[PDB]
Amino acid sequence: AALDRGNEQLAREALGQRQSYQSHTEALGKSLGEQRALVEQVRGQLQKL
Amino acid sequence: ILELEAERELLNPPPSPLDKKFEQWEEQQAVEATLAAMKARRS
Amino acid sequence: QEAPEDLLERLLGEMELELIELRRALAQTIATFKSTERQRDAQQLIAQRWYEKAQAALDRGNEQLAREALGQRQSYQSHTEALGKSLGEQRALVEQVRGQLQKLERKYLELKSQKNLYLARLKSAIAAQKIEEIAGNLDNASASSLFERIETK
Amino acid sequence: ERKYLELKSQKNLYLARLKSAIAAQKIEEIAGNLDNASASSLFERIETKILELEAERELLNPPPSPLDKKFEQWEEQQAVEATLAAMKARRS
Ligand SMILES: Nc1ncnc2c1ncn2[C@@H]1O[C@H](COP(=O)(O)OP(=O)(O)O)[C@@H](O)[C@H]1O
Ligand SMILES: Nc1ncnc2c1ncn2[C@@H]1O[C@H](COP(=O)(O)OP(=O)(O)O)[C@@H](O)[C@H]1O
Repeated sequence: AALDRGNEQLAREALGQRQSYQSHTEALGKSLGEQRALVEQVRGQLQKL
Repeated sequence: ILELEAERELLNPPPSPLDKKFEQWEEQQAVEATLAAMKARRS
Repeated sequence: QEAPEDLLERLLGEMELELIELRRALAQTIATFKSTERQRDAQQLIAQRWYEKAQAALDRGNEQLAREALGQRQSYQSHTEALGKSLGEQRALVEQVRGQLQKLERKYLELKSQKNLYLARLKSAIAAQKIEEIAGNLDNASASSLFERIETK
Repeated sequence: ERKYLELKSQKNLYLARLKSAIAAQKIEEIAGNLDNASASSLFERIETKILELEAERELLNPPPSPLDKKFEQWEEQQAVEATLAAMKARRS
């Protein structure tokens, strides 16, 4: 709804603004894929001992 | 100060200009795809 | 001459100290390179001021002052050109040196990727050879074997 | 004074090129080319050191003759066959 008045310029700034946050979200998303599987393996060790 | 600036740079080289040139190339469609789709999302 | 296996570890550790020192020395050189570049720009700024200063210097009609200002800058113009060329040779040279360092670092770790392996094969043989002196073959019945030297005792 | 600093603007550079070569030349004595197979390379000087002990320990306790190994397999031939042959006759 930013440019509903016809000010298409504001749209690029908002979209350019989010790409900074989009990169961060993807960075954490992948980082939480590796750690999720690793600890579960560790939990097996404790239950074994 | 300048010594430490380059010394830290060698220990972890920065990305090549091609990487930055392509990184902007990839970002070009990211905004355009959203911006182009934005016109097609409300029309 | 000492034990060759000890030589490798001592020699390899010495090189690693040398390599990092090369990293430091290059860092200082690339800094002065930067400092000289900045110093070059400052000089032309003053000469730029004199030339701009000379533009309005004679607006009253005193053309004489113009020559002094222009004659003044030529001293700075010569210096700027002297540094400009001097920074053309050095700029390309160090970049070649940087290639050497990147080459050694990549190859250096390859040697260390193997040194631990050779130290293992060596000690397996040494310990194994140590066996033949204490027991060897039970039927040896020779002096070398420790048991036989005890059996006769 | 003007000229003095010019020399110091370069001295740090030459000290860098010098140490790159010296360290690089130090490489050819430890590893060089893996196929060198020469005394100079440290690895080869270590590679033979192991091989020496291999044969030296062999002479001090000679290995079994090929006939012994040939017969040792001959004896093992019936050990499995006698059990394997008997296995068919143990369940039939
Ligand atoms: N099957 C065997 N293998 C090795 N040595 C044997 C065997 N049977 C008897 N011997 C005797 O054991 C000795 C082993 O020699 P060794 O102890 O190596 O000599 P040294 O005392 O110089 O070390 C030989 O002199 C040999 O006569
Ligand atoms: N591709 C190769 N490059 C260099 N040396 C090789 C190569 N292939 C085999 N060699 C052998 O490695 C040796 C390297 O010589 P080098 O170790 O420099 O002699 P030195 O022991 O006097 O230093 C040569 O004698 C050569 O026979």
